[PDB]
Order: sequence, then C-alpha cells, then structure tokens
Amino acid sequence: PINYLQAQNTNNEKFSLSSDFVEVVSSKDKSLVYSFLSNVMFYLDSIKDNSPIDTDKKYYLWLREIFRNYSFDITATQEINTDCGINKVVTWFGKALNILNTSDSFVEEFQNLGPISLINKKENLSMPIIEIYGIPMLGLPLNDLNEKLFNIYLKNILYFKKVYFNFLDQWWTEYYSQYFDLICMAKQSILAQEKLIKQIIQNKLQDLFKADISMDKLNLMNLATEKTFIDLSNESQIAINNINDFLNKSAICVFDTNIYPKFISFMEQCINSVNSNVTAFIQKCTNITEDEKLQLIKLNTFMNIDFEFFDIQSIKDLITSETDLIKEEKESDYNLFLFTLQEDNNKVIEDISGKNTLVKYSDSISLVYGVNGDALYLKEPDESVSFSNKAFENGLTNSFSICFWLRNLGEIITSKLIENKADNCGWEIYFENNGLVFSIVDCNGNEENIYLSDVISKNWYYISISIDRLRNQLLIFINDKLIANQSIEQILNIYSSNTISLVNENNPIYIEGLSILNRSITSEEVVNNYFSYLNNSYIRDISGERLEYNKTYELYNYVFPENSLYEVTENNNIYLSIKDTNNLNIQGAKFKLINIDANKQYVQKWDEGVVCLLDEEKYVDISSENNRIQLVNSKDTAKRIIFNNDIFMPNCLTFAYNNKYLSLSLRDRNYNWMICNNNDNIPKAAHLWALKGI
Amino acid sequence: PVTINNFNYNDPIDNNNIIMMEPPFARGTGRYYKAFKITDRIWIIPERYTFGYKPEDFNKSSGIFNRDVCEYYDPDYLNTNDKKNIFLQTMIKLFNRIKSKPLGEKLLEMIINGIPYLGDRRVPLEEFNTNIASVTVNKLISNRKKGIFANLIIFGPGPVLNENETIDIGIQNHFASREGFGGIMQMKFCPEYVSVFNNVQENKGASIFNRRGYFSDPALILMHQLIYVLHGLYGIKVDDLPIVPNEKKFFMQSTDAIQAEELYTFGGQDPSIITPSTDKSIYDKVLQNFRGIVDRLNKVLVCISDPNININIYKNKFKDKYKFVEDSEGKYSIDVESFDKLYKSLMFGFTETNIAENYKIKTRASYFSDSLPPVKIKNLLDNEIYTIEEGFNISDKDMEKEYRGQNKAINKQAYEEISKEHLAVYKIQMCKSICIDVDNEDLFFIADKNSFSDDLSKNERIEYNTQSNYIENDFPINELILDTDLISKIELPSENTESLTDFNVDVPVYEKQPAIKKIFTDENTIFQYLYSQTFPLDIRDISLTSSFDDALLFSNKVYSFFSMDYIKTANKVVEAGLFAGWVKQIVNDFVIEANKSNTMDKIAISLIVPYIGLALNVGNETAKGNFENAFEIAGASILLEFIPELLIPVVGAFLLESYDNKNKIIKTIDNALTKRNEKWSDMYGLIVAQWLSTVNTQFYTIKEGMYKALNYQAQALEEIIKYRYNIYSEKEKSNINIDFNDINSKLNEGINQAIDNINNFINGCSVSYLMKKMIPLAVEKLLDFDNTLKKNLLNYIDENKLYLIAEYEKSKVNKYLKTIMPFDLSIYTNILNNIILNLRYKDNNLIDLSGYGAKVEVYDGVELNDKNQFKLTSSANSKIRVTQNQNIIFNSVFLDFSVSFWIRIPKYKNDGIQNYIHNEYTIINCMKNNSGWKISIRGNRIIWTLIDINGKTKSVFFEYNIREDISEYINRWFFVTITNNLNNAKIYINGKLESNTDIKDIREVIANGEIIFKLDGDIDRTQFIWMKYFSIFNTELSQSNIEERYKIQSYSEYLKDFWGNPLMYNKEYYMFNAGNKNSYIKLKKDSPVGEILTRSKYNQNSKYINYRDLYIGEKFIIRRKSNSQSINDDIVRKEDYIYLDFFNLNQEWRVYTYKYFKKEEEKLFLAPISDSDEFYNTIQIKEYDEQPTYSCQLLFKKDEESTDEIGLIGIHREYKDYFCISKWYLKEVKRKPYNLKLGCNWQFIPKDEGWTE
Repeated sequence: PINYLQAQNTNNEKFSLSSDFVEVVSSKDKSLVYSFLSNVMFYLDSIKDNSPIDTDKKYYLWLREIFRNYSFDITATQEINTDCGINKVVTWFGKALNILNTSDSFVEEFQNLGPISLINKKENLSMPIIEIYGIPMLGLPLNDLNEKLFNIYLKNILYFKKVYFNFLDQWWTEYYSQYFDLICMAKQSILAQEKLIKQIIQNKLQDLFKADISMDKLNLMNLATEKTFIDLSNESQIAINNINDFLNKSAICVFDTNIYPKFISFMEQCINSVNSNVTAFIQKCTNITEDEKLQLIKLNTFMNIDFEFFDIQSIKDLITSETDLIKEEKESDYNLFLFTLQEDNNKVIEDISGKNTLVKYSDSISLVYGVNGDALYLKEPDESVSFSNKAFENGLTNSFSICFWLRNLGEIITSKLIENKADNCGWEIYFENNGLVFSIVDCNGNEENIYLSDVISKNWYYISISIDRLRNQLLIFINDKLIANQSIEQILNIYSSNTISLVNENNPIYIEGLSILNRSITSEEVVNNYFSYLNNSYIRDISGERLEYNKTYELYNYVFPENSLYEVTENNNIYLSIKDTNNLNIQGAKFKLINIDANKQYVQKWDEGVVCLLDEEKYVDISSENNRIQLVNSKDTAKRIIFNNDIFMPNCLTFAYNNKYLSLSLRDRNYNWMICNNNDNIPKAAHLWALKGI
Repeated sequence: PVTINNFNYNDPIDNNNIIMMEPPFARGTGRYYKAFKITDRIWIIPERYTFGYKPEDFNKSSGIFNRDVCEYYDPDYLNTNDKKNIFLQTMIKLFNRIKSKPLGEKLLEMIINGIPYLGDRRVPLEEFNTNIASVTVNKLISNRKKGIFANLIIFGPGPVLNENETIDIGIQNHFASREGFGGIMQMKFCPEYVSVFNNVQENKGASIFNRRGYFSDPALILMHQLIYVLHGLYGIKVDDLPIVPNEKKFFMQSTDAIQAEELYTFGGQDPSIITPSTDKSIYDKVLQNFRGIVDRLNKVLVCISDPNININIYKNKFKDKYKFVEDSEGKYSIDVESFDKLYKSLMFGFTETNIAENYKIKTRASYFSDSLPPVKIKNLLDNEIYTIEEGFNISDKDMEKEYRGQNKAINKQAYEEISKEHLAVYKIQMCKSICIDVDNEDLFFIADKNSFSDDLSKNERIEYNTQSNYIENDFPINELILDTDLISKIELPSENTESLTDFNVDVPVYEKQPAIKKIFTDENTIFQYLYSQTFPLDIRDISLTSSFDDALLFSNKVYSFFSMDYIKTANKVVEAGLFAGWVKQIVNDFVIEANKSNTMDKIAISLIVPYIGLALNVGNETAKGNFENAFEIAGASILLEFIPELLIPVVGAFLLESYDNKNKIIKTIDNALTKRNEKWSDMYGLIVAQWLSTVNTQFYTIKEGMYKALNYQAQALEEIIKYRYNIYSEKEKSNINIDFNDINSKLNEGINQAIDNINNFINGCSVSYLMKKMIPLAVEKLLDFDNTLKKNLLNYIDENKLYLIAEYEKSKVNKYLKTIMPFDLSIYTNILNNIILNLRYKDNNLIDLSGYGAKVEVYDGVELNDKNQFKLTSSANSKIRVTQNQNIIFNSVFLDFSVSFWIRIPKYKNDGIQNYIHNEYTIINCMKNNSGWKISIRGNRIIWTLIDINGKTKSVFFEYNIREDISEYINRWFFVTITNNLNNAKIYINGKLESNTDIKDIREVIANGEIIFKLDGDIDRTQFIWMKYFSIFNTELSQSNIEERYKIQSYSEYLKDFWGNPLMYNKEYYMFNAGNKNSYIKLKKDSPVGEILTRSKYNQNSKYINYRDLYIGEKFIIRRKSNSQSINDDIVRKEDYIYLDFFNLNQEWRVYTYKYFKKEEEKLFLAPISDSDEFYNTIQIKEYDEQPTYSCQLLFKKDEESTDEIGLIGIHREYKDYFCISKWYLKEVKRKPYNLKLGCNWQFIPKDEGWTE
C-alpha cells in the first residue's frame, strides 16, 4: 500500500493523471501520477482535443465539471447488508492501497470475504494463562454455606470478565491497529488527490491568465477558484469521515465474527473445571440434605450465557474519545441561525451557529411573538438589517439554502425584501404583484427569475429556498409544498458580496427564524421543520396568528372555506347555519371566546371556555332534542367547550364536548347546521373549523 | 328520498311497477320485455341485449369485438326464469349497497331528477314535444298501448359478459344527449363476471400477498356506468379530440378512439391527459348547449303532443336540474358560478377513484393499466361473502386490511377462474424471418401526435373585459357529500303520457373481426426475452442459461438474468443431507440477486436497478455493455423503445384593441399579462399530457414486463426444486422436511421488494425525462412568445403615448415579462405496515388492531389503563392468551420476523439479590411442543430464546449495568426490539443495536399459534412487570425503521416523569438534575434558599451493587396556575403555566424569583405562598430537546401575555453549587444539537412501588 500511496505524489507541475500503476512507475519522464478518480479522468479525456479555454464562461464550466466529478468520485459509497447492520463501504478503497484489487468490484470481494481479509496479519490471538483456584474443609449449615458459595460465584463471574477484557485488549492491540493504519493510509490518499486536482486547476488558471481578458474578470475567476478550494476541502473531509466510519464498523464486526467465538470456545473448556470443582466440594460437605445438595449444584453451575459479556454498544462507546465528542458538538450545517430575545428592554439579536456573523440593526426594530418565538418587526419606513460573513460571498461551486417565516402587513407594489446583489451578480427576493419573486443572476448575464404566487398580505408564510450545485437543481418550497424545481445548469459564478441586507421599504413585515444553511435541503426536511415549528401548544387563526380570547372572529368550516356561519331562527330557537348559494351576501356572524380565567389572553390547546356570540350577548348551548347547537341568553346554561387542533392542519381548530367533536351536518332544505356529531357517515374533515379576524 | 323496491320475476303484471315495456331499439317490431321499476324513472329488464348483435355472435368463434378485453361468451346465460330472478335480486342488492352511503344516494337523486328535456334539435324552440324515441317508451296494458317517461333502462349482458356498456339514442346521426337536451340511456351490465386487475404501481412493502391480483366490486362497475348515464342525461356527453393510438410500428398497442369523457369519468391522472385547450373547448360546448336550453325554456309557451302536461311544473323542474336562476320578472338566466360548480362536480366530482376512496374499494390505478382475465363470482347473495355495508372487505371476517377481501390469493372461496376455452383475445403472432403469440393488451400504448390540440397557435384578441379562464380538473368530494339531502322527498310529474307514434331511430350495428394478426419481425425485444423464460408444462428437467439464444433454441433451457454464481448454484446437485441447506442458500441467493441497486446522486433519481436490460433488452440494445454506464452516459432515453415527436405549437401573437379612455386601456395591459400566464400553463398542460400518453405508458409496460420476468424466474426455480425433490428416493424424502409454502412466500416477498425498487427507479426516470428532455423545449418557445408580446405591448403603448398619461405601465411590463412561471407537477399528479399482532387498548380490554382478528383473552388479574400499559403479577389469573389465525403466521423455514414493545422492570430487592441473580422467569411464551420463541428475564438480563424442532437453542440478551449511580434502564420504560432472519438474530434497545448472534445452525421452528403473557418461574410474590405497545412484524426490520418507530411511539402531548409515566398535577415529586445527577436540593436552615447537597450511596452489605438514593430532598409539587381547563385530567402538558411549590414542615411554600437582577445568575427565593410586586411567581414548563427524553426545562415569565423571558431555572457553581436562575441558558438550549447534560434539564421522581431504599 505504501508504494501505491507514493505513486500519487509528484514534483513536476505539468503532470498527468493515469490509472495504470505499472505504467506510472515505469514512466521514465516521471510525467504521470496515479489516481483512482475515474470520473475526473474520463471527463478530462472527453474534452481533450477540443477548443482551447479562452473565455471565462468556458473556465467556469470546466471548473464546475471538475469539482462535480471529483466530489462524485471521492464520496462514492455502496451500502451492503452485514451481520452488524448495514455498512457504507467505500468503492474506491481497493484501487487505492492495492487491497482486494485482484479483479472485479472491490465491494464484490468484500462481500464474498470477511472484513478480516483487509489486514495482512491475521490469527494473532494467544490464550492467556488461567489460574482457577479450587474451593477449599470445615462443614457448615446451608444458611451460612450459601453466602460462601454466592461469593465464590461472584468471584468467578469477575474472573470471566477479567478474561473478556484481556481478549478485548488483545483485539485492540493486534487487530484494530491494522485498521487504524489502513485509515491513516486512506486519508493520505485523499489529500494527495486533492493536491493533484488543485495543482491542475492552478495550472489551468495560470495558462488562462496569459490571455486577452480584463483584469476584473481574472480577479473574479481567482476568487471563484479560492472558494472552490474550500468546497473541495469540505468534500474531502466528508470522504474522510466516511472512510473512518466504514473502517471502524469493519473492525468492530471483525471482533464480533472472528474473536468472540474463540473466547467462548476457550471458556467453554474452562467452565467444566469450575463446575467439577464446585460439585466435588459440595459432595465433600456432610451437614446438608441430598435435596439441598442437588439444589445448590443446580444453582452454582455456569452455562455458556453466564460468561457472555459482548455488548456492541459498549465497544462503540469505548473507541469514542473526547475529541470525537468535541467534533460532534462543533459540527454544524448553519452559516447563520438567528436568535432573538426581548429580555428586559435589552433586546438581543445574534447568530448562534458559531460563525459569529456581524449583525448591524437599528434601534428602531422591535420584537414580537410571531409563530414560535421572538420575530423581527420592521415597521418604520427605511428600516434595514444587515448580516456580514465571508461565506455569504457564495461563488461558483457551493450549495446553500435560505429558510425563514414571513408575514406582510402592508398591501402590492414591487418592493425589495432580501438581497445580496453586487450590480448584477447575486440573488434577490422582492414582492411583485400579489406574490414574491426570486431572482438569481451570474456575472455573465444569465438570469433566472421565478414568480411565486399566493403570498397575499395578513398571512404567515414559510419560505425555504435551496440551491444544490451538485445536481444543478433549484428547489423552492412555500409552507409545505414544492413550488419550483428548476435547473440552474446555466448559472455560473454568483460571487456577490459579504453582506446581505434585509429592508422593509414602506411595507411593515414580521421576519422569524431566519436561517442560512451551507447545503441543499430535501422535501422531507422542509415538511418536518414546517410541521414541528408550529407544534407549540397554541391555537392559531386562519391567518396563522395566535388565537386569543375576547377578540371578534368569523367562523368557517374547512369543507366550505368561503361560507361564514350565520344565525337562523327556527321553531322559536336560534341555530347556526351556512349561507345558501343564492343568499351568499348576508354578513357572517361574529363570535367571541370566553374563558374561566378572564386574565388569560392567548388560547392554548385543551383549554376549556365558553363561546360568546354577539345584542343580547348570546352563548352557545347544545340542544338535547335535535343535537343542533342553539343560542341561549345565559352563561349559566352555556356549555363548556374544549378547544384543540390537528397537528397537520395548523391553522384550523376543533371544538369538543363530552369527547364529541362539533361538526357540520348534511344539507337540509338549504341549511347545514352546526351539530354535536356521532355518526361515522360525516367526513372527518367536517369537524375542523377556522377563525378569521374580524 | 330514494327507495329500493322488492319483487320477483314471476310477480303478476300491475302496470305500475311491472310492465310490458317496448325498448326503443325494437323500432316498432313488437318483442316486448317484462320490465321492473326498481326506482322512479329507472327500469330493469333481465334479458340479453340482442339489439344490433346477430344471434350467431353469442357463441364464441375465431372473431372478436374489442381488441383490449379478454372476452367471455356464454349463450346459455340468462335462459331460465330462475336465472332472471337471481339477476334481479343481485341488482336489488347492488342498488341497496349504492344507496347505503350519502354519495351513492346523491348520485341516484341526480339521476332521477335529471329527467330528459322534452324535445331535441328537431323541435321549434317555442314548444315541447314528447313523441320522440329519446323521451317516451311504450308499454302494453292489454292482457292497447300507452307511453311513459323513463331515464335509465338496464339490460342483461350482450354477447360479451364482462364488457359492460352504456348506450345513448341517436336520430338522423344526431344524438340528443350530447346537445344539452338529454335522452333515455340504456345499459348492458352483468354483476357476476367482474374484471381483475393488479396494483403493480402501488407499493405495500415486503408483503407476501401483495400484487397477487384483485377482482373488482360489481357495485363500483355499476356506479361507473351510472356516471355515463348521468353525463348523458344532463346532455354533456360531447365529442371532441380523441386520444387516437398510433399503429405505425409493430410493438404499439391498437385501440379504438378514446373520448375525454371516459378519462374524466375514471379520475386520477387520466384527466391530465386531456390538454387544457380541449378542456376549455368542452366547457364552451357545454355552455353553448346550456344557453340554447335556457333560450328554449324562456321561449316556451305551449305544448302540442300531451296538452295535459303542466308546463310550469316542468319549467321549474328543469330550472332545478340545470341550476338556472329565476329573475324577479320571471326570466331564466345562467349564473357562471353555479354552472361552473355543476360542471366541475359532474365531470370531476363523480369519478371512479373518488367513489372507490369513499366506499373503501380497490380499483384500477389508471385507465391504461393492464387488465387480467375475468372471474365468475360464486354467489353475490351470501351475506358471508358480500355484505351491503362492507362489500367484499368484511371487517368481521378479518378482510378489511389492505382490501384483503378483493385479493385473489386470500379470498379464494369467493370466485372461480374462467376456463381459457371460452376466453377470446386479440393476439399478434410475431414470426422471425419461430412464431410467438402476444396478447395485444401487453404492447406499448403510444398516442399519435394528431390527438393533441394546437389551439395555442391561434391569435387572441385582448379587450378590457377579457377574463382569464382556467378549468381545474378536480372537485372536493367532501363538498359533494355534504350537499346531499336524505330527507326531502321528490315531486316528479306522472311518468304516464301519450303513446309514442314516431319510431325513427338509428340502431347500432356490431361486427366481429379476426382475433389473430400475423406479422414478421427479426427484432428480439421485451416480448422475445419474456418468451424465453417460459417452458412447456411437459418439460420437467430444465436448466438455467445466461444465453438468450440458447434458451430460445432448446425447450429445456430457460434464460436467466442473474449472476453467474446464482446460475451455477441453481443447477448444482447435492445429496439429501445437504438438500435443505441448498434450498435455503439458493432461495436466499435469489432474494439477494434481486434487491440489487446502485445509488445515484448526479440526477434529480435515487437508485438504479442494473439487471433490467438483461431481463428485457428494451430500447437501444440495453443488454449489451454495462447498463449503469450506458444510463449515466445517455440519460433515461436508452430505456425507451420509441422516442416520440414532441408537439410544441408557435403561440399566436395577440391583437389588442384601441380603446380614448386611460382606464379602459390600462386594464387591457393587465388582461394581456393574465392571458400570457394562462398560455404558459396551457403549454405546461399540453407537455404533461403528451408525456403521460406517450412516455409514461412505456415505463409502465416496462414495469409490467419486469414483474412478469420475476414471476417466470420464481416459477422456474420452483419447478426445478420440485423435479430435484422428486428425483430423491422415498427414504430421503421422509428424512427431508421442506414446506413449499414457505419457499413460495419468501420468493413472493423478494419479488415484492424488487418490484418496489424497480417502481421507484422507473418513476424517477420518467419524471427526470419529463423535466429534462421535454419542458425546456416548450420553455424556449414560451420565452420567444414573451419577447414578441413585450415588443407588441411597447408599440401599443407608443401608439397610444399621446393618451394614457405611461412610464409606470412600461416599467410594469418590463418587470412582469422578465419572470417565468415555475412548473408544478403536483397540479397534474394526484409505519412499517408489515404488522400482524398490533395490541392496543379499546375499553378496559386489549384487542388486536392489525386486522387479522387475533382472539385475545384477558384475565381478571391484569390491570389496564388508558395509557396502553398492562401489568403482569404473580397471581395465577394475571395472564393474557392470544390465539392467532393459522393463515397469518411467521415463516417457519426462513424465520424472518420482529417483535417490539416497551417494558418496565422493578428494582431488585436489596436483601434478595441472590434470588435476583439466579432465578429466571419467562414473561412471554409461544411454544407448542418444545419449539418456538420465548422472552424471559433473569435478573439484570432480558433473554430472548429460540428453540427448533430438534432442540437446538439460540439466545440473545441485553444486560443493563446495575453499578451505575443513576441507571437509565433500571425501572424506567424502555423500548425493546428483537429481529430475526435466516442467519442472525439481533436485539435493539431504544433504537440502538445492542447485541446479535449467529443462528446458522437453526433447523426449523414451528409456530405455536398461542402466545401467553404470564410470569412463570420461581418469582417472588412481590414481582410485577409493566408492558406496553406489544407488536409483531413478519419481516426483518432495519435500524432506521426501528429508530423512527421509537421516535413515533415516544411522542406524546404530555410530559413524562423520571420513570417515563405521564407528569401529573398535585403529585409529590423529588427533583433530579441531569447536569448534577449526584446532587439534590435541601431547604436552607436559616436562609430562604435551597442548598445543594450530594446524594447518598448504597454502602450496606454488598460490593456487587451500587446506587444513589432518590427519595431525598424537598418534596416538590406542581400546581395549576389558572385552573382554566377541566379538573378531570391532571396531566401536565408542554408549555403550561404552573406554580412550583414544595412542602416545608406542614406548610406549602412556593418558589419565586427577583423581578430585577443585574448579574446573569441570581439565587431563587423560596418563601410561603403570597402575592407581591417584588417577585415573579409564574413558571412555564418547556421541552426544547427534539429527541426522546424524560427531562424538561423551567422558564420564568413576567406574565402569561408578556413576551419578556426572565431566565431558566438551573444549578451552577468557585464551588458553592447554587440553585439559581440564569439568562445564559436561554441561548445554550437553542445551540443545536441540544446538550442533554446541561444544568437546566430537570426530572421528577414520584414514589413508585418498583424502587426501594
């Protein structure tokens, strides 16, 4: 393996990648270097004999393809089913280090042959010396002899561990050492390949610099290369982590499948001696009944399971150091995770992701409880918030995503909201028409502007935008739905600036939970975050704001989202019904929610309260003759309703009484009454209500 | 409102419900039929439909009628009066089943009220007329003739039994039910010979019986035809651009023209195949017909045929039918909203998919899905087979889960397979220039380019009043359900009227065509490859080969597409000693060869199945070379057998008007932009329709072919095993013990997993092809049209620059026409689940909700609660018995199954640590004759033992440390999962793998079929175990699935105490801090603060045991703050406002905090209950950690409505550890991931019987 590793280093600055180790070593010119990056070399051979790179557009495309191919090759893994779960084997581990490289896929050999095959020195175990002292003798009664035998039993159990621990130490010293050596050799190859790719890129950039191109474009290309170097470093670190995990799991499963049985076999030949000695000692005791002796023998005998101490989780926690815990704690996927607190007239807004982004905000800003915490409230015109960080410069090869909650209290003229543009390069967001617009522009003129509709004011929206440059895929979600899946294969460097500005521009807005991630996100992640953020024990109106008592509301049924219930007098009684199609102009009824603790303002789940309807201050009661909901002018006779809501329907609530959900009823001569339903023939969506601010 | 009558075919004629009807097609040729009025305006005639068909066509012949169905013929059917009565009673039962739910009642009410208009195109607008074959039908009263109004007439099946149809009456090549008027509609239907289908497109995991074939419910078919009846009655059965199939190549399926009505009726993705332009054309045609109808209604003054008709009554009836609106003066007008709602409900509301979902029935996923041969239902009148309420899927018979009632493999006693002798199919004989016959239904379906409208190329004139029209092919079914009235009766006019005199009508003529077409082709494709994997039944000694040509040459050779090692092993011959091992290994290798995938990360696709090309050789010779490399190099176009021409019309330029009124010229520009958005979506819809009807069908056919190939391989392997077993001698066979049912089940499970992977891969490929090779071409022309429109708008503005005082408009146009409307596919689109013994709580009793009807007997010695926790004690009657159905059990041979539950074990008695260490007691047993599985508990371990028939024993356990200062497992709820497969047995605790063992030596395990929950052994009288959420799965669970289930089962609205039980109000507690596990709180002797002391440790007798006391320190208590919610439930919920009090001597003091403190930390102020302005007394309980945990956080707030947080309660230390409130913690909790070791994490310990000094 060391020969293969040394074959990947070179001194010439004009070398060339090759896959034939023998050809590389036999090279007299020393112009070849051995590399296992199949995709990168294939791509390089494909463009070979093509038009020379002269325009910055060609250079950007070339660099993007090189980065994509390098990342695909280095991070390649294949999942296989092992006894110890599932292992993410490294496909290229064979070509590097020349292990199981005889023929066919490396994974194929690794499956038809144990992980023990990787190391070149197996069968290193040695049986330790065992001294099992026999029980000494004086007679004694069963009451006292029992404690003695119990102590001997415990001592033997402890000795059987001392041995298990000795075998574990043998495994660590003789078997895990080889796997750690393999890890060290593998992570040295990754750095060698990274150095090779970086040297190739630098050579190409140097060649390009000797061309007829403006200095500004050359500086932009140099900055893009600098950022792509960090991207390649991140990819290589991911590969290192994969190698580490794979080989550690391989070593643990090697212990499970290659050492533990031998330890069991060795002790199986030793438990017999202990059992025989105990039986002899018991039979040598006179003051005991034969049945007592039989019971004691049945108690003080060791079965196989009596010396089985394997615990796969203990081994995993045994090879975990404080450094690993620190790395796990210091590992984050956020370049900005806003944290806002009101405190006591000491409002603090800052990044807590660990990247310490410089935040400059005016004192005019305020903080309100938007969805699940304090939210920036830009009310005064010409209010600006800026976040500074080098990583925000983006570049050519880097995937990221923005995520936040927005509420617009204004109207719908065009108005900028968030931007990181420098003249033309960068990305922008702005209200236009009755919706938002997302614009991304590169420094070569290519644009991509998407219009996201249904962002009308007075509603809470959850914006999640993702840019994945590995697939050249742009994902935009609103709430919990996928709006766009465009392709950005023609979007080149977007190197813009180190600061992104958030502005209001005469439109007051709540912004909450702003977050910037250094990676693309999945639909499952967006759905999970959207539905977990809203699970906060608060009932919300249709808008999305917290529902509160004593506020005037209008009541809608989820099935009919444009019909507001109104009162109807029938048989000298008043019931709530739905407006008919013809008479859909009547003003809807207005409601009020009362509570036992009148001090309480914001509604919470499972809260018990009384529904107040507005001249005589009516109250809700449940008729005992037809089960419809009628209105009574007395709080004493009004029922105590329980308020709740469904997790997956956040903005709609449910009423309950005696564990029975209130719901609508089938048509009845141009009416749809509010009832306490028990029949199963009514769809379960009919017992979900919504309250709209009036 | 709707009543189902009862009668028999032999009842005497009463001329009111039983009549001598004259069907319209008799053309005045006598031949009356005995007709029965099942419902108002609906009649049933149990007789064969002989109108148009020749009598000789009823017998099977070499001809065929339709080229897409497996025809079945039986002239003897419906030949005796008894058969007629059975048919009539079956119809009654089906109608009752339809009316059993609100949706069916609404459909029937709409059918009844939808009486045909009293006229047609050949009538003057100012008069009615009933002497029409599409309005009135004659009846005989003499033992001469009268006329009666009717809506629907149901006949018996025609020559083809399993081919139901609906027919409308046309006169002089004109149909009155396609022109708004409506007319009498006939049906040919048969409830016995229903169709069969498959759910290859639906994934249900590794289910043994999934994808085994399902048979349709006759009620659903009847409703499907009734939808056509409704469309015809309402006069909206219009004809437009059909989906003509292409028949230029040889591998392309042939079919008759498909109208949009059928796809609309089916529902699902089918309506997406109709372009939005065709949708708008149909909408406009229907609207024009309705306008004609309303004009007729307004212009009607008198009636000619029957003067006794009350014109006002019929006008009101038609107004109700068409949802017209009557003005104050009296004129009838059309409301756009009402008409739109009616049209959408009729076309997209009443659909087969919606009806199936509402009635809980299974049906075909898509109109173009493959169809299997039909079957004959044994008896539809046996309530033990077909109930009105639940149909086939009867819950009582344990047939409700996964539509088991409709499964061919499960409900084998409810149907009979049809003999292939009577089946007639349209076949293609492909002969190489030997001759293989292929059913036409198995070929690819590709619609011709002439089936799509190019109306997007026409110019549009934009005006100030122009409106954006967008028809959404969808309608909420719940709104339709809630619109039904089940009380109000009908007030229809009398059905009787004057006798018919005009018999002019056009009777259809049907003729058979040859069922065989011979063609010559030298191409070896999907069909040739599939044929090579079949062998004649005569051949017994077969052998697998990797050479397609070799397989095609020798009958005894069978082509295969798996690894060479699998081929070699399958052909290996072994002695009887190793025969069972060989069978096991080959079955496992078959399951492993399939299930093979490679991850894809460069395509926006997840995994790729490499062996599709070898199996099918579809496309550009996919078999040759490395399939994965070819895919990575050339996209998914390689798989397609035919790259289709894409129709992308050039959008016509707009022609705006010149309105001098700034306002009426500025609205025009916005109208133009809205119309442009409309054109964008119309283009997207056209592209999606082309993709669905030309590309996706090929992928579905590929999926079907792969399923067929896998089934062929499984059948060949089974035949090989049977042959080799038969080769062995009688003595060897007696020595050998093998169950072919287990082999078949394992093969089916492997096939199902492989089909799941293939389905995911193919769906990804089709979606990627749509997004990559189709959309951008249309987007290019859309951008070109946008530029053209921008230029046109700019000169329009310049030409009107003198008017419209315009910079704002120019800026608005330049901004709006710069963006692009994103493409949304979802507009056009539409738990482990391998569980068998899910035990849950219903009402003071345990039941099995798995759906297999396990019999549970719970004895009086078991305590149960609403939290699904049951306790097993030492009492003789603390026992639970579960008897499982013999059909649903775990595989005896390959032993793939899992068991999951939550458990709580008390703490060892301090004095009795010898019995604790030595005594093992079983808690669950499933053993019959010393074979099976069991779960026992030897102190400090949880053993799961497995014993085979011979007596071999394999055990896997889990030991939790008892020396730990604070154990996380001693007597706290924890989640145990055990998994077993053919090779290894693993045990996971709380989602983390804890141990495994190799059970390769296991021979065979017999399931006892009787699970006993009971503590058995030498247990002490004080022993007791708590269990919850016991469940068994019939497959090997993955780590990810176990972790997800652990997370799901660990989520609850309330909070948990130290033991894991719900947190409750007014319950004495002790406080435990995660960050200071070794510390407790004691009230200060003098100061009003709580000092922090160190927990005690066991130092009594034994060095083998060590633990720290828990029942020490101040006894805390949580008191409800507002007492707003009901006092019935005392459980504490997240984010509740509470008082954290504690008992000091006989008083109850409260924990306060200083309203204003400078330093970050500040000692708490414990003092008696009071009210003051110098301290806050409101505490909120939160749970910041997302992962499961029993900890919680306490926050101080100025007030319930206040948004200012004071700080988090915790402990810090400069030694002198103090019980403080810190503002620093407020940030640390938000630093993901949450640090479980923080000092703000708290747990509450109430006194429990499971913990002792």
